[PDB]
Amino acid sequence: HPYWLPNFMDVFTWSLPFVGEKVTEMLVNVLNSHFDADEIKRLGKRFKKLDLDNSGSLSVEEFMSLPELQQNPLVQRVIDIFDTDGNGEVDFKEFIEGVSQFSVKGDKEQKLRFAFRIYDMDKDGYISNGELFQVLKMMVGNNLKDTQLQQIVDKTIINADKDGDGRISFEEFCAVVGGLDIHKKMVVDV
Amino acid sequence: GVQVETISPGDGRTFPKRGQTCVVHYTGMLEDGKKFDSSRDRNKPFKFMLGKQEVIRGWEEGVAQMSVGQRAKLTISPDYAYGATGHPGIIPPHATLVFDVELLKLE
Ligand SMILES: CC[C@@H]1/C=C(\C)C[C@H](C)C[C@H](OC)[C@H]2O[C@@](O)(C(=O)C(=O)N3CCCC[C@H]3C(=O)O[C@H](/C(C)=C/[C@@H]3CC[C@@H](O)[C@H](OC)C3)[C@H](C)[C@@H](O)CC1=O)[C@H](C)C[C@@H]2OC
Ligand SMILES: [Ca+2]
Ligand SMILES: [Ca+2]
Ligand SMILES: [Ca+2]
Ligand SMILES: [Ca+2]
Repeated sequence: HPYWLPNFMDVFTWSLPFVGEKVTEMLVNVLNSHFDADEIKRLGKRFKKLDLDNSGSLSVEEFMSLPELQQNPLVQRVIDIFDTDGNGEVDFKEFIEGVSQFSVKGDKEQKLRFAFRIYDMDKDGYISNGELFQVLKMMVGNNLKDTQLQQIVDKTIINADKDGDGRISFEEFCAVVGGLDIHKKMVVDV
Repeated sequence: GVQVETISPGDGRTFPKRGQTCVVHYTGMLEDGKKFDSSRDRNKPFKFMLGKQEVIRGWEEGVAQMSVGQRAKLTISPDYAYGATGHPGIIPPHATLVFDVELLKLE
């Protein structure tokens, strides 16, 4: 008998509260555009304190130096999304533009665009089956069987794939997610 | 908060500490007893590390009071569970939860 999520839930509605919680936790811990002069100046101080090797770019090793991020399964995705030019590390401009997506007085649509970018690994604008499984696997780990996780991934995409190309576009993702108001959870003080 | 009630006792000495990983089987029910989730139905035990903010506060405070082999009923108030918001599509707001948890192993 195939596995169903509680209340026959789709994997987006199911994992989004954890996504919004763990991304907010990461940034709040990193901090311990839409910014004004003082808010950018505050972020420049907290950036240089985590540079460690003074290379001018936050790397994966420096991000995992904080003990609060060691067991956060969404660290690498946030680093990958911040890495706009895709060089493996995070510059200060990428740091400012990455934190700006979570500032209050930010747009709702851009906060859903970040939530979409959590699952869209290759950043082509479409969530593929392998992408959705792999990102959910980082959060689920061993707590589900791969067969169970694969089954709910299949049903979610099949029900959400409106145009029938096997992938989930941002418009299809917004049709499943829109009523969740996940943007209200993605807020960090600067 | 969380009320721990023993169903079956385990070895009294080995209690999970911060940093350890608790391997459990659980069945989650609403206060009226209606089941909403069960790791036994999945044939996959649930695992989490204590002190790393991975579970609700009722599980953090409740499972810590448990020991290896013990099976207990955990009655959790909303403030220690999902509060006045609930969990979207599963847990209603202000919902008191009852968890039948058994601590299988620590690793
Ligand atoms: C990819 C998302 C990820 C899911 C898993 C890795 C699979 C895992 C088996 C969860 C079940 O998935 C089938 C399922 O189990 C429940 O049914 C349950 O019985 C419970 O309550 N559990 C169950 C575990 C014991 C404690 C308690 C609990 O803490 O769960 C946490 C939880 C939901 C925390 C929320 C997250 C956002 C935040 O706002 C809120 O703040 C109060 C707390 C889970 C483990 C997250 O750490 C990880 C995921 O979410 C709850 C109802 C929903 C939950 O599904 C999501
Ligand atoms: Ca560096
Ligand atoms: Ca970069
Ligand atoms: Ca993609
Ligand atoms: Ca599609």
